[PDB]
Amino acid sequence: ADMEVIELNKATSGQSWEVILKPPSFDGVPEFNRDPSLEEIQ
Amino acid sequence: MREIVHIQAGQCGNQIGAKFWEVISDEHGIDPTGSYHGDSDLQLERINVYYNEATGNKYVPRAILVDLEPGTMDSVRSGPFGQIFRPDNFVFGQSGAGNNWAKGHYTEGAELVDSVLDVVRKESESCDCLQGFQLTHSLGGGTGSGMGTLLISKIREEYPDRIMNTFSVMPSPKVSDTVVEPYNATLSVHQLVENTDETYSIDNEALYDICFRTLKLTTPTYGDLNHLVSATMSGVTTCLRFPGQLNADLRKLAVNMVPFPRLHFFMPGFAPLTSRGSQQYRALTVPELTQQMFDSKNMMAACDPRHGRYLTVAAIFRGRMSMKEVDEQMLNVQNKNSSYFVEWIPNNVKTAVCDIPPRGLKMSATFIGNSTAIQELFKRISEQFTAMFRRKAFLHWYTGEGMDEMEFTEAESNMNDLVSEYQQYQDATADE
Amino acid sequence: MRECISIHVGQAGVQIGNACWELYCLEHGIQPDGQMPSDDSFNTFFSETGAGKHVPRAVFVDLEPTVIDEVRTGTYRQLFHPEQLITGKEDAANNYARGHYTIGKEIIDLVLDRIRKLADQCTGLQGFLVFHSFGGGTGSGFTSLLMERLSVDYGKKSKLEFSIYPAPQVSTAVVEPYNSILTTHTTLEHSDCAFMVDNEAIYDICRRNLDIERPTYTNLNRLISQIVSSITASLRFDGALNVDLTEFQTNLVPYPRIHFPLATYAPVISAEKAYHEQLSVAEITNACFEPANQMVKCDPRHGKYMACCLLYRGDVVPKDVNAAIATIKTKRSIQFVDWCPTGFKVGINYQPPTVVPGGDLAKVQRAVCMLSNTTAIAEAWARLDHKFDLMYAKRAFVHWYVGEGMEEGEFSEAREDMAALEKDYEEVGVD
Ligand SMILES: Nc1nc2c(ncn2[C@@H]2O[C@H](COP(=O)(O)OP(=O)(O)OP(=O)(O)O)[C@@H](O)[C@H]2O)c(=O)[nH]1
Ligand SMILES: Nc1nc2c(ncn2[C@@H]2O[C@H](COP(=O)(O)OP(=O)(O)O)[C@@H](O)[C@H]2O)c(=O)[nH]1
Ligand SMILES: [Mg+2]
Repeated sequence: ADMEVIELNKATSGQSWEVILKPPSFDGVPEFNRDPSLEEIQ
Repeated sequence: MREIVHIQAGQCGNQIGAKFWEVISDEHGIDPTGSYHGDSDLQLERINVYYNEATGNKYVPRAILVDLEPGTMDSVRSGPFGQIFRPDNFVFGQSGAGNNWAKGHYTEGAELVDSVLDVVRKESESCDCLQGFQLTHSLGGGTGSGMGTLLISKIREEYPDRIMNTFSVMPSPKVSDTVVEPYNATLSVHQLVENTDETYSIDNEALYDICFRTLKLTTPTYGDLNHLVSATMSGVTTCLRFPGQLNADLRKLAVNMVPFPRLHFFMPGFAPLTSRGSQQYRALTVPELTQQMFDSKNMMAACDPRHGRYLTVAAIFRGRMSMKEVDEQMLNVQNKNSSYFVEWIPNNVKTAVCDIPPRGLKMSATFIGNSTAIQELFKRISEQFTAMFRRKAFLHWYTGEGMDEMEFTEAESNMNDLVSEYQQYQDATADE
Repeated sequence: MRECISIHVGQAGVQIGNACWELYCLEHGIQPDGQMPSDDSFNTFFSETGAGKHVPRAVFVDLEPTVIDEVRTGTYRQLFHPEQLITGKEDAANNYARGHYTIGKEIIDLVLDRIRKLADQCTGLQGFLVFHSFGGGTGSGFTSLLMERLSVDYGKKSKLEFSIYPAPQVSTAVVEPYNSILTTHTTLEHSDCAFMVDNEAIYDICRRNLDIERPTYTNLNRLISQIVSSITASLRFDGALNVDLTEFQTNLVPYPRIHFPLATYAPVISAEKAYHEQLSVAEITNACFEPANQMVKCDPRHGKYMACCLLYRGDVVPKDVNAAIATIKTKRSIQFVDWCPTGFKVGINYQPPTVVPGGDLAKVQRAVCMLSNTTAIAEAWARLDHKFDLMYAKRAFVHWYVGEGMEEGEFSEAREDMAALEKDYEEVGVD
C-alpha cells in the first residue's frame, strides 16, 4: 500500500519522476561484472 | 551486382540456349526484333540482368554463341528469335570437335578460345556491375564439354572474382549420339568441380524418363527434352530477372546454396510436368505444387531425393496464389519429411513467390536442391566410364590428340571423391 | 541545442529510416518537401536551410543502390539532399566479411566525410543513432566497420543502435546467425546502448493485433517506427525523461556490456475496426508486462530486471500512472536484482501518438513504451548462438568468409565473446 516517488522535471511537453516499491537489498553501487585508433583499424 | 553474361557452347548448348532466350523473351514481353510489347512494369524492372538496351526501345540478349561447327549457328539465326542476337556475338569455327573432349579442350577449341574471349571481354567491359557468367552446354559432346570447360578456365583466369554458373547437360545411353559420352562427361565433371561456383545438373536420363513415362511420348525427341530444360531454366532464373527478396543475384544464391566449395551441383525440379502439345490442362493447387519437391518423378537429375538429404533448398512458386498457403504448405513438408533435411544447417529451405507464371501455365513451382542424392548421377557416370576405361576402349581417340592416360585416372578419382564427399555429409549428425 | 545524427545502414536500416522520418514529419508538421507552416526541439533532428526548409540530420548508406534509389524517386525525395543518400554498386551478398572488409573498405571514407559535414552543422552534437539489420552483409559488416571508425573520429560521443534481430518467417539468408554473431562481437565495445527488434515479435504483433495475414516490411516498419518515435520523442520535443543520449545509458545501462534493453509497446490497435473504447492508463500499463507486446521474444518472468523506464505519450496524468504501477506490484512479482531498487523511472510526453494516414494502426489518445533491462534478453542471444554452433561445428559456409580475407579464428573469438556475454547475464542475475 506504501510507495515512494522522487520528482525530477517539468517542461513544455514533459514531467518525469522515480518510484521505489522495494529498495536495494544489498546497499551501495553495482558489485558483480580496447582501444582502437586509426592505425589499429587499418 | 547487375549484368549476367550468357555463353552457349556446342550443339546442345546452342539448342538449349536458343530455347532459353525465346522463353525468357516471351516472359519479358520482348518480340524477335528486340522491341518490348508487354503490359507489365515487372517485365522491365530487372531486364538489364540479361539484356543490353540498344539505341531506342530495343533489347539485345547479352549472349555469346559458340561452336566449333558452323551449322548449329545457321540453325539459330534461322530460328524464331534468331534475329534478336547480336551478329558480332556468333563465334564459330569450321573444324568441329567430333564428339571428342580432347579436340574441344586442347586442339580445335584452344584455336577458337581467344576469338570467344574477345567477344566476352567486349560484353564484360560494357557492364556497370558484372555479376558473372552463365554457360549452357552438354557434357557428352566435344565442343560444349571440352571447349566449354576450357572457356570456364580461361574466363576464371581473367574474372577470378565473378560468379561462374552452368547449366550442364549429362549424357545418357537412353538418348546417346556417341559411345564415348562417359569419357567426355567424366573429363568435364573434373573441370566443373574445380572451376564453377554453381552447376545445374540437367540429366538427359531424367528428361527421357519424364517424356516416356510421364508424358507418354513413345519416342522422345530433343525438342521434347528441351521443352522440359527451358521450363526449368526459366524457373531457376526467376529470382535473378524479376524483383525479389531471396536469391536476387548469383552471389546471394551461391552464398545460400553452397556450404562447401566442391558441393555446388544442383538437382533441379519442376511441377507441373507438361508436353509441348499439352496446352490443356486444368490442375495444380498449392499443396499439389509443394508435394512434387520430394517427387523423384519431377527431378531434372535422375536421383531420388529420398535416397539422400537436402543440405539447402530454394523453392520458387509462380503465378497468382496465397503467400500464407505457400508458407504453411512449405513448413508442413519440412516437418513431415524432417529426415530428408540436414539438422546442422538451420532454416535451410528458402521460398520465393513470383506473380508472373511461365507461358502456358497459370501456376508452377521450381525447385533447386543441393541434395546428397546427386551422388547417384556421379556414380552412374563413373561406372559407365570404368566399363570402357578398364579395357582402354576408344582411348586412341583421346591419346591421338596428345592426351595422357593419367588425366583419365585423375578425372575419375576426383569425381569419386566428390561422391565420397556427398556421402560424408549424408551420414553427418548434429551431435556437434 | 543538442543535435542527433541518424545513420541508416543496409536495406533494413534504410527502410526503417524511411518509416521513422515519415513519422517524424507527421509529428512535427513537416511536409515531404521539407516545408512547415508552423515546439523548437525538433531542431535536434532537422537542420534548417536558407529557404526555410527542414532537412533530416541523417545519412542513408547501402552497398547496393536499389533500396536508396527508391528514397531518391519516392515521396520524400525533396526532404533529403542528394549527398546524404550514399550507395555503392556491389552489395555484401549476405556476407559480413564483404561488408566489413572487401566492399566496405571502399566506401568507408566517403561515408565518414558525409557524417563529418553533418557534424560541422551541429553546435552541440549529442551523438549517433545507428539503424541496421543483424542478418544482411551490409547491415552486419558495414555497421561494425562504421562503429569502429566513429569511436576514433568522435571520441566519447554517444552511439545508440536499433538492431533488427533476424526471423525465419522473413529471413533472406541461411548465414544470418554467422553475420549476427560477427557484428555483435565487433560492435559490442563501440555501442553505448542497443535496442534489438526481433522480426518474429513484430511479425506476430502485426498478425495478432493488426489482423494482417501475411505482414510485409511496410507493415513491420510502421510498427517499428512507433517504438523508435517513443524513444526519440523526448529528444525532439521538450521532454522530461531521456532528455539527452547520455540519459539513456545512465537510466538503463548498469554495466558496459549489459546494454540491451527490451522494448514493450502498447496499444497496438487495428485501424479497420469498429469504433471502440479508448484504453485507460491502467490498461496500457498492464499491457507492458504482457510478453505478447514485446519487441524481442523472451520470458521476463524467468529473468530479473535491472532498470525499467516507462515512457507515456498523450493524455496521461501522473496520478493515473502511479495508481497503475501500485496495482501491478500487488499482482506481479516484478523481480529486480539485489543491487537495484524495485522501481520505475516514468516520463510523460504530452504529444499523442501520430499514425500514418491509411496505415494499419488506429489513432489513440494515449500510448506507452517500456524500456527494461532484463536478464531474460539473454534468451535471444542463446537462440542465435545455438544456430551458429550447429553450422560452425561442420564449418558450413565458412569458406565464403575465409575467401574474403577473414580468419577462422575471428569466428571462434566472436563466439567466445557471445559465450562471455551469456555468462555475464547469468552472473548479473545470481543473488
Ligand atoms: N524489419 C525489417 N527487417 C528487414 C527489412 N529489410 C530486411 N530486413 C531483415 O534484415 C535481414 C536481411 O538483411 P538486409 O538488410 O536486407 O541486407 P543488407 O544490409 O542490405 O546487406 P546486403 O544486401 O547483403 O549487402 C533479414 O533478417 C530481413 O528479415 C525491413 O525493411 N524491415
Ligand atoms: N537435352 C539435349 N541434349 C542434347 C541436345 N543435342 C545434343 N544433346 C546431348 O548432348 C550430348 C552430345 O553433345 P553435343 O552438344 O551434341 O556435342 P558438341 O556440339 O560437340 O557440344 C549427348 O549427351 C546428347 O544426348 C539437345 O538439343 N538437347
Ligand atoms: Mg541489401
